[PDB]
Parts: sequence; structure tokens; C-alpha cells
Amino acid sequence: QIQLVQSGPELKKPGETVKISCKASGYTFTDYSIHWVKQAPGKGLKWMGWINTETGEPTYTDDFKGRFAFSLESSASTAFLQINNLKNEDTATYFCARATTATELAYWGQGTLVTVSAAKTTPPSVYPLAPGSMVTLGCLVKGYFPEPVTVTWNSGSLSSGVHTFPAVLQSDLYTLSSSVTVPSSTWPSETVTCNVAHPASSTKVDKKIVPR
Amino acid sequence: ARGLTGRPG
Amino acid sequence: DVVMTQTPLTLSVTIGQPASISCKSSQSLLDSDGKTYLNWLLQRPGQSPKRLIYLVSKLDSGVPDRFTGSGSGTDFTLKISRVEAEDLGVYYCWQGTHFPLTFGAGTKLELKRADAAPTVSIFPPSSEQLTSGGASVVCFLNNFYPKDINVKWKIDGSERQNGVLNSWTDQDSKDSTYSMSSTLTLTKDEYERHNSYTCEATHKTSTSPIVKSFNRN
Repeated sequence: QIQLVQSGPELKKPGETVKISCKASGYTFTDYSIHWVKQAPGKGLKWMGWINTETGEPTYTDDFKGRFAFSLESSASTAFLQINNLKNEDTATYFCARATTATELAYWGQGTLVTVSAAKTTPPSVYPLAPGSMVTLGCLVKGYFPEPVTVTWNSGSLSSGVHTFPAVLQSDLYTLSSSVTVPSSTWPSETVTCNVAHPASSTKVDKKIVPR
Repeated sequence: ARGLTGRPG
Repeated sequence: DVVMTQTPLTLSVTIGQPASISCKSSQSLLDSDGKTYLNWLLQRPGQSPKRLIYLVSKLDSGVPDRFTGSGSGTDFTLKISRVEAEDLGVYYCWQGTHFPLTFGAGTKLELKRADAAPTVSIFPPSSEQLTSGGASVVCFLNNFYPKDINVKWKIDGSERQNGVLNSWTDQDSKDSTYSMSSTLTLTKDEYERHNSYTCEATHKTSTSPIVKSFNRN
């Protein structure tokens, strides 16, 4: 019955503003505190402060005093988080939480991902990786934005020894790699192809892996 | 009615 | 701020066996009203955090009775009598006694298994990336355990620490191993000034590294 639903994912450029919401249901909204917590990707948790849902008074911790504003629209049981003059380091998932008597962070929202980047939509360059009972091959997907990309092998026919790794930022754009392991009798006697999709640029590439 | 860290309502 | 120190940061567990996590604080968490505002959270993969224990030892609504929390003053502990697949993820202890609220660094529970050394595969830059002016040399270190591993690069016997970017997978849901990808990015000109390129895997399963090389010739 007690739920807090946050707004969807946001892609913003440096210097812009973003306002995310948290709609509460199941209780009398002005009876408990709303808290804000940041989690940068792959990192721990950090409390940003809270807002008083009866008086509307906000409290900010040291690192969030300046470019951050907490607000309410009590009639719609909603709390907002506005960040101005966005910077790269603001990239993270933001959570709203509601307090109970003994604990400040009791009920949690699903989180809202904010990504801050000056990059423009760019398709990836897909390169085959051939080795210079088993054999390991791969594909390098380099220089794309935004995430994500889907990587498949032989249109899904190959999926046993597949490792598609997390993308990494290299010069404002994303780079990723995938590896496949197959029997030595199967390649290069037969064809092995990596299929790479990037919906944001309407790109779809097929790259056959040839000995080299 | 609310403490420094927001406990409770 | 109060510093929350969780030990260990990575705890290897076995389904059916008990687990224990320590959390020490830089100052006392006994508050003015005689209560101790020390809580525990669990954050499973791809999900938001979720309340486990509050007031040191009180389990929250619908939390499995097999989770035990205890302690006082500056020393606290979370024990799991018998661990399950549902219990896997990142556990954080956090305090509400002093402003501002602070969290520990997190303790990730992984599945223990037998040590498996990595299979290394090195690949030279493709003819396609080369014709475009680029040069990326890739190395995969697959299905190894435990997660800790060191990767080394050498151009004509001589190391190169700059221009290396790494990436790691989550623990495999089937075999419980980890895999790593390491890429060495260079300019095309700088790639054609050296002949031998090597990737090394230093893992505890051997006093010697697993070396893979290829020469541009």
C-alpha cells in the first residue's frame, strides 16, 4: 500500500536544469519526511537532506547546498528535486525515501537515473577481434552514445560461452567488447558473426570474424 | 514536531 | 561526520552456511532517549535499497527471521544463520543518531567456489580500425576465481601503464566465476613503432603470470 514512484530517466547536457518527482501513495502525505539520496554508478550511498512535508522547509547537507532545491505539491502528494547548472559529476541514480518513527530511510522509491553529457548521438564502429579444442573470438564496439547497445552472436544461435562486458567512457563516448568461445572445429571452418544494435542511431551492423 | 534529521512526521 | 567502517567489504559465502558482517562507528551511537539509531539495508542487483533492521536488532515487516542484528556503543554486527540466493547483494549499515546521516562503504556477498585460473586471449588491432587511423589492442581474461586479478601490458618487453581501460562482469549465475576485459588504446603511428605486444594475468593460482603475446610482423 505504501509506495513512492519516481519520474523516468533523464539525459541532460552540462549547464542545464532537471526536475525529478516522487509521488507518494498509501498514507497521509504530510505526516512523514521525504529524504533524498544519491548513488553515483557502481558506488555507495549519500544522504542529500530532507524536506518537511507539513511546513515545506528543506534541510541540505554540505555537498548539496547551492545547486539543489527540494519542493512539494502537497495536493498531488508529490515531492520534487531540482538540480541547476548540471555538471558531469551529477550523473547518478537519485532516490526519494520516507521516514518512520525510528528510521529516516524506511520506504524507498525505485530511483531516477540522471546522466549529464555534452555528447551528441553517435553510432558505434564495430571491429572484429581474431586471434593474432576451443578458440575465443570477439568484437569491439567503439565510440557510441547514448547507451545501450545489444550484442548477439550468429543471431542468437551462439550464446553458450558469451561474455558481453560493461561499457566504459573513453573521451566523452562509450566503448564496449564482447567475447565468444566455440569449438576449434567450428571456426574458421564455419562463419561466426557478431550482430550489433544501437537503437538511438537506428544502426544495426553484422561483422563476420575472419582470420587475421 | 520533527527532529534535526526529520524523525518522524 | 561519523565514519562507519564495515568489515569485510567483500564476503565469500556458501548457500546453507552462516555469514557475519561487522560495522564499527567513530563515535557512540547511543542517543539522548536511550535508543541507538543503527540500521541495516540490503540492495540486490538492479534494485533500489531495502530496509532490513532498525534500532540495532529489530527486524522490519516481512524480513526473514534468519537475519540477526546486534551490538551497542560503537561495535555492531549482522549475522545470517543460513545464507540463500535471495540474500545476495550489497549490505549497508547507516546511522541516524548524529546529523548528518552516514553509511558504511557496503559489503558485497559473493558465492564461494573453487579457484579457477583465467583463460587469456590477446588480439591485435583489426585492419578496419587501422585504416581509420586508430589502434586498440584487446585482452580478455575469462572465467577465473576469485575476482582479484592484476593485468599487465608490455610493448617490446617494456611496460605501458597509461592508455589502459578495464571492465569486469558480475559473478556468473551458473559457474560463479568472473571475467575481465582490458583494452590498450594507441594511435596508429605509435602502434607501428613496436613489434611485440603482451598481456599478463597475475592471479593467486600460480606464482607465475599467464603470458600471451603477438608480434606485428
